[PDB]
Amino acid sequence: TVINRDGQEEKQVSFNSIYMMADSGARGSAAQIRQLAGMRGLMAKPDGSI
Amino acid sequence: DIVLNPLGVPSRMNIGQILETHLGMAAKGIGDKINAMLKQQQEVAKLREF
Amino acid sequence: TEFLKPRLVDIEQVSSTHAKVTLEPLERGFGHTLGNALRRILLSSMPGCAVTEVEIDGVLHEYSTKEGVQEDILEILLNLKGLAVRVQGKDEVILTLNKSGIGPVTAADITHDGDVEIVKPQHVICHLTDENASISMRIKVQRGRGYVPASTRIHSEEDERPIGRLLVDACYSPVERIAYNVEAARVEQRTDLDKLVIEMETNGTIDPEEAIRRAATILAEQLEAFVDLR
Amino acid sequence: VTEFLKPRLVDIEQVSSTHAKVTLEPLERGFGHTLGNALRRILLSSMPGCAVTEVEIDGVLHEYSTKEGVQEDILEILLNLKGLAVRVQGKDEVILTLNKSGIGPVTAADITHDGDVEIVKPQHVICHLTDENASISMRIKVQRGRGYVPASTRIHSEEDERPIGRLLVDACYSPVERIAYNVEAARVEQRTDLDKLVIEMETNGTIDPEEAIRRAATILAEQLEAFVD
Amino acid sequence: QDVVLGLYYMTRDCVNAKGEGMVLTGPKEAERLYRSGLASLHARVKVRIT
Amino acid sequence: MLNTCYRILGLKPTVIFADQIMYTGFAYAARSGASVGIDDMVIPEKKHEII
Amino acid sequence: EIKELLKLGDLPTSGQIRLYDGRTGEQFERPVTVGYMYMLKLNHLVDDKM
Amino acid sequence: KPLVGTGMERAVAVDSGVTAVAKRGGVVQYVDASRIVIKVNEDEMYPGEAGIDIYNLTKYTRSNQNTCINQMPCVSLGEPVERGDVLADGPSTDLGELALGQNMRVAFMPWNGYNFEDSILVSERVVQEDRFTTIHIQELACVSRDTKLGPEEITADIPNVGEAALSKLDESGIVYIGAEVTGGDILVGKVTPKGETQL
Repeated sequence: TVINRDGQEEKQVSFNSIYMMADSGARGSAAQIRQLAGMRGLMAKPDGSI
Repeated sequence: DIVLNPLGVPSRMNIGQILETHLGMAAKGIGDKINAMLKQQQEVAKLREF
Repeated sequence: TEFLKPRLVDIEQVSSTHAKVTLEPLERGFGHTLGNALRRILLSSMPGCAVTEVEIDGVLHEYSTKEGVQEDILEILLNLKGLAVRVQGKDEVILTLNKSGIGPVTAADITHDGDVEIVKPQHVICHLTDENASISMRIKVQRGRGYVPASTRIHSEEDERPIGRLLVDACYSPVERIAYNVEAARVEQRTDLDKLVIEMETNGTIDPEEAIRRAATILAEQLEAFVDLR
Repeated sequence: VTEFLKPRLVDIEQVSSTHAKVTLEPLERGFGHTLGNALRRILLSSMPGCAVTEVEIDGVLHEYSTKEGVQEDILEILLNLKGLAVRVQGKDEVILTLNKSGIGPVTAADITHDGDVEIVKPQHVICHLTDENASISMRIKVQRGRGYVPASTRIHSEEDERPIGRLLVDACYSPVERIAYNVEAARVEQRTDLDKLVIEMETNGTIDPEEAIRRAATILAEQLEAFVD
Repeated sequence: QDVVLGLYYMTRDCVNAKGEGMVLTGPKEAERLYRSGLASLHARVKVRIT
Repeated sequence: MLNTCYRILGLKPTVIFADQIMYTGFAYAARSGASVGIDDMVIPEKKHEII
Repeated sequence: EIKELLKLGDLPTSGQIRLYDGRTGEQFERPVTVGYMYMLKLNHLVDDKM
Repeated sequence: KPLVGTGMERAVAVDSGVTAVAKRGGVVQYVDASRIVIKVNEDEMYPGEAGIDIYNLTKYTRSNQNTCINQMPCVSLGEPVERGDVLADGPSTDLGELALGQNMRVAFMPWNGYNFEDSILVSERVVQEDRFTTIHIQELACVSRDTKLGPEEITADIPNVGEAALSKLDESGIVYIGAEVTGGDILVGKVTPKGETQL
């Protein structure tokens, strides 16, 4: 968030909804936003092999 | 008509219910145009073109 | 220092079902205090007329069919509970319908009455697909406010009613959409006054000015518990 | 079809001499939120009254200035004066003065009073003096208005830029300190979806709470007189 | 789940919020200013507290 | 908060305080207006190159 | 394609609008997702279970 | 119908045999709420018989799970029909497509703790337009048997009941068609011979 002030810009914590409910401890975690917006990753076989 | 919680989507990763909600609006918004041209009593060429 | 008072400046009729009203001048912070009160009143408390019972002859319940008529009887009852009618002098009336031939049966075929009128004469009631087919029914219309489902007034009175009188649910309220706006008024001395514009969508069967008068009257009578306390 | 249920103003409860609870029941469904919200929006922004709007101090002319002999900064002195409750009878503008020397608390009971201006609480502390040679003189301005108006809009909706020494105060005109409400369910003998409206009211000692409720009710009821018939 | 989200949204702060800088007499005045539309919930202010 | 209130004051103040917390949390969560959209899920622009 | 069709019907592309509270008439602070969903009544009625 | 589907509803509707599908092309000659009569074309006509198809619809039948099965016609009188076309709809079908629910207007936000954990909050306009109303049909049975003291009888002369409670029965002892019954009412009157009792 680049919100500016009386003279010029600066930074602060985001007001994004998903980040807000993950960071406050209401619902979610980082491991699940990782699958929403990152990549899913490596999958195992039913044997245990990757 | 109905009010649903947003805290249910992130930690369950059923994102398809959001996209559907965005597409079902676009469909309804098209009907409301055609409907208007049948109240407003437009000719057949306008409806054909739209 | 005393407040200015609003006045009902103009009423514009965009259609037979949709209209706009304007109240001005208002002090600062009175477009919302009046706008939301009037929107909450107009949407729940206006009185109107609705269909409450039907009798068709040769019909025992609503899960039957009738020969020559291509709707089930539930669909006919659902088409009838969407009929907009205005009654002049009474709180109850009974209409009749008799039709024969091939074609659609619409609200322009109900028999004429002196002090009852139908605002939409092309509302479709049913269809007749046979040449030797005919329909005849008698419809009861009443006046009230609110929403009363048939499973609640069948418990109002308990005595016997004959087999063949079918109950319909009553939605009495004639107002279906309300919106409003607060704009800057133009008075030549001051610039801290606003106007309030209300947009109304109804089914016929009520006048916008009379509707606003009823809403304001209900609000003013409800405030008397505070204006004179204990 | 036109006869609505009308409530009974039971159970006024006095918590203190300036704090009250009012209960009103029963009401038609959805009328608690009409009445409570319309009444709360008027007690809060349209009540008329009178309050301090600016002060003039000597030698302490700047905003960030410091007088000696006092325990506290002047920024809290401009805060102890918003808690000043006064009744002004007859005029729209009154200017008042105050001065004291010695040791101890500077209260409102030390002000040079008039016959038309009365103070509500003379125990309101305004300053503290820590030295026998310490002194202060001030010229306070008491205007009349309605609602709440801050110092920012006051200072730049106006460019009659006066000589320095005016220190602007936020003006609390309305006598109402706190107003809240909530709606609960009530049951007349066989109907169940009716309301009960409860109102918590707190004002400064100028007027009683019930008188404020009555005056807001009258202000609202007198705006509808062009339509009621 | 929503107690947490509401309490977290009401005790956050923001830069250049409407009504920043004022000095208030207590909690009652802050409430009366938020309900009136003059200040924001995330505004940086100075309050006297017992 | 709830644990220090239980340690200092006791049981009954705690059971009143918990109710008040619940009510005010529900009210201000309602007034916030929190929602979820499709643009709230932001993919970094330098993933396509890490891959 | 969803956003192109939303533009064809004169609707917001982000899929979020401004809503007002019915009980007080105020505005909600942030925009809200509003659309059309498809719902189903399941044969788990409470008349059976009580 | 759904506003957003996947294109797979037509086949599931037709292949379930819950609709009435035309066997031969033609022109609709008679339509009713309970039957349809088709007049076959000349090409598809068999050289030996009249060439008139008759479809008799199903009305308010109960299913294995007490729900209601009911068909209703789509075509109107006098219009052409080809082979394989849908002539009447079954339960949960709209013009030949599977329709399992209704499409509502939703907003995603918290409301005062009424949608707390998977809960749902609904408007009154949804319960007063009858969008989620359903019909249920239920069956009851009265069996008359032999005993060691003689047979039971289904009668209207029920002892020790007021004659108000016998108004809805006909003289044969059975309730009328079209009645409105609530809990406790008598549907079929029956008496059993009784062994003598101590006092």
